Amino acid sequence: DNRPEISNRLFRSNAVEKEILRVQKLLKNAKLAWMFTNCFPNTLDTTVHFRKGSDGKPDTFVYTGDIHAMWLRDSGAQVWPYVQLANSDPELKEMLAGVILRQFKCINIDPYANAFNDGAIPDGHWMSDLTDMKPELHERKWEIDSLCYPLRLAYHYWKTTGDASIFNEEWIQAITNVLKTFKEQQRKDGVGPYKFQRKTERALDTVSNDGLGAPVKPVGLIVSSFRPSDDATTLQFLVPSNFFAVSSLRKAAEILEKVNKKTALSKECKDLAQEVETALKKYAVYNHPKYGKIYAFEVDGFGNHHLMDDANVPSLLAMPYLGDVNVNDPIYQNTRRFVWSEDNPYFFKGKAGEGIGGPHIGYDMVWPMSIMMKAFTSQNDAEIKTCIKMLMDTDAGTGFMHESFHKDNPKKFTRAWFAWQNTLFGELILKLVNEGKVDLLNSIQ
Amino acid sequence: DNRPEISNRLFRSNAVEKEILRVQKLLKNAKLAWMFTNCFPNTLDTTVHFRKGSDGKPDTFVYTGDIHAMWLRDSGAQVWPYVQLANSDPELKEMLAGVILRQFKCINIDPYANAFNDGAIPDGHWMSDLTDMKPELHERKWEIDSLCYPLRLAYHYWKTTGDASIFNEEWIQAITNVLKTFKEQQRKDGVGPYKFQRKTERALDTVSNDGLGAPVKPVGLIVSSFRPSDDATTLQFLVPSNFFAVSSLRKAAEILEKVNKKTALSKECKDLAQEVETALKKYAVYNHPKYGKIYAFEVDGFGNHHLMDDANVPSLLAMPYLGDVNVNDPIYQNTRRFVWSEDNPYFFKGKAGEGIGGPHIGYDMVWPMSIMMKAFTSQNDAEIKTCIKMLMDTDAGTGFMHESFHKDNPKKFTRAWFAWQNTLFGELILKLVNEGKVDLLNSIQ
Repeated sequence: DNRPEISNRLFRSNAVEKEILRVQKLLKNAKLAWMFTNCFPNTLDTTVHFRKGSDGKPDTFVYTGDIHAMWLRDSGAQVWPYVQLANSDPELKEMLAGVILRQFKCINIDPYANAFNDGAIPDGHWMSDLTDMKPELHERKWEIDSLCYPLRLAYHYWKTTGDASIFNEEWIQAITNVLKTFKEQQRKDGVGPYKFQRKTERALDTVSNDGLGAPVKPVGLIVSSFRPSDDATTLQFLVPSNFFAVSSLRKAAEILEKVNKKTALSKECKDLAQEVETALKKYAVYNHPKYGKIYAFEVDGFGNHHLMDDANVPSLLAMPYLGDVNVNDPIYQNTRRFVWSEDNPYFFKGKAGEGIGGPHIGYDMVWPMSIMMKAFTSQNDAEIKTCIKMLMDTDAGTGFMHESFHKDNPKKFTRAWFAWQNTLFGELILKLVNEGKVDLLNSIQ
Repeated sequence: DNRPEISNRLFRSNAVEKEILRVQKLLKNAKLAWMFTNCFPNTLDTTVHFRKGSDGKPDTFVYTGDIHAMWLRDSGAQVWPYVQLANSDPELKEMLAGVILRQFKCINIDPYANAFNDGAIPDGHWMSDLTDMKPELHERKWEIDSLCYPLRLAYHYWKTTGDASIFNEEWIQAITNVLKTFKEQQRKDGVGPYKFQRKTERALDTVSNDGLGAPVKPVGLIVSSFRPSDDATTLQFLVPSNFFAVSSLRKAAEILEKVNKKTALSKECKDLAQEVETALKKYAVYNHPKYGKIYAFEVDGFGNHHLMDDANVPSLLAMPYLGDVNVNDPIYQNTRRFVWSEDNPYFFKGKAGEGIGGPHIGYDMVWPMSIMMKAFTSQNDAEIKTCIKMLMDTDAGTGFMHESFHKDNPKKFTRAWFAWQNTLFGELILKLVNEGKVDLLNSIQ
């Protein structure tokens, strides 16, 4: 396999190793078993720094891979599929708790920031951004989903393990920050305190209108300055992220009620979730002449819509994966047909495969994430099989998941070492195995 | 008045001076007569460098004013209102021929460029832009309207004066270049030869997707990478510019047939104009739930629309002014209600005035150009009066037209010296006088 040598692996989990052995024995396709082995543990192998803080509480720093900082998004997804093993592995469990606690610490340092350093560093590369940068931050691109992924992870950890110890005063500070930030970004009474520009040739790495972005009408939705691709939004009410905020606020509300016994703060979360949900139903649905009612990718509240999808989760395609809409919501099913078609400007189809990319890497570059999400949200084995086959056929022989690959030639690719994507691939294969679809995977020749 | 001292004025026209005295003696409102005197001749006073070329032919270089280079657009507009005087003033007429011939020379240097130097400036400010630069260019932002404005000026010059001497072999080369460039930018067979990025904090001064912009589907419309604001397009089929291309190609078709006797090249212009017109009819009309059928500001050919307007002409509001749609086109009339409303993200209304701006200067900055265009396309004297009074009341006492002013405070403004806008003001007042509406202007206290 392509895992690091054992002495070079950063974090070892007995339960992860045992699960790798179990899947290896069930899978008859050698390439698939190998890819699983490379990818499922890649986070633990290459990105995880577990320790105890000054207070004796667990603390885990998680790098993205070939970008050396911790994203709230990537870290929340990178350890996600390990939660289901935590009850059998105390060391794994405490590492997970450490991730969540480190995420809350990040939110409290700056709830607008997407990417964090492990303490202060000097001469950070993005210190020159025209925004309120600090040495503790790697980057300060405001992305709604940065605040959702930790809530998601914390809720699943708590439900799985029963361990409420993570919901301490730093949690209360973090959810209080999440509420403040989301409300600022509804922009009801003014543009808010967040502004961003950067001197760059990359148009989506800076923000129009002196760092405020295109105007929005403050109908109750939350502005996301940037997408989970880290690209600026076009119309600033980013729809899949708003849907993720609704779910995440409701999870926070349940924690605050049942664990913290803070019913006022719980209600603040539920009320905001409801406001956003009501506004999404009113403003985010577009009567498409070909596909019927679909969800727009972005809106501005004035009546504009942006009909497309980007591979990064939260995306329109992946909403049932995160649990933000039902997979059988008829509007979602119409949307799924739309995003996976040449009516979507960021859908590409070529000699080697097809799928969704976006403006991050640009034309003709398909993201394995989109194909994985197509599989995650599929209700048909034949569709799932085409997805897994394509993921296997587009790795350029590396045994790993990439950011993107060229539609006509998977040897042209980006990000060799992208731990979130490796985690997702392991998660997908493990899901299929656990759902009784081993025979389906073994039919891949 | 605020004109330069006589000995500092760059170009003198007898006919212009006579019209100023005419208007001064007719107008009872002293501030309006003073504004006309400041504004109407501003281009001649401050931006026109007329000479005889080595070859005998007139040549006129026209600076924008407080930005020091020649735009195809600005130069085309700056001298526009003088054409009506050309039959009375040989020196003015020759100067106007020289603008046109200089414009054709510019187009032949680079038909993608918006802005030109008077000769070569190898260390020019923008020579570092990530595009194919030449020292003769000030800036190389691809704007469809750059190629339209010279065609419009030449046609009006020819129709007014009868002088076809401007339609020489440099003209043939220029129109050939226009056709070639427009067709490249339909992107039927690939993305074309034009790409642009710039390292800048200003998001709309560089272009997404590695300098290609957001994908379009090649339905027959022409891509404009930038708008007449010099801001990058969002969806790249810029609708008012496409409508302007239709009219301009049809003017070029007439000239080529009647003057040059080139029936094939004439037909190529007619056929392209028709292709674009048919595509506009099929793709640029949006069924707005409030306003009815309207014209989108931009489309991508996939089914996306961008519902807004920007002050800069060509704009949706200004289409009847340029002659690209009839003022009583019902879809235009719906569009006009839409663009001058708070449903347009770039319409602003405050304590001092109201009107359309754009992302160039950003939030709450109204451009006098929009108010002027509302008056140019008005069919009601009361509306015209309100616009003239607003122009007078929002000059911050300078006696000149600005780029933009704050909706609550005209003393906060941009571009003190903007010759295009000054010319346009003088054009507007002279139009109203020549239409017999001086009593309307005299009713302003």
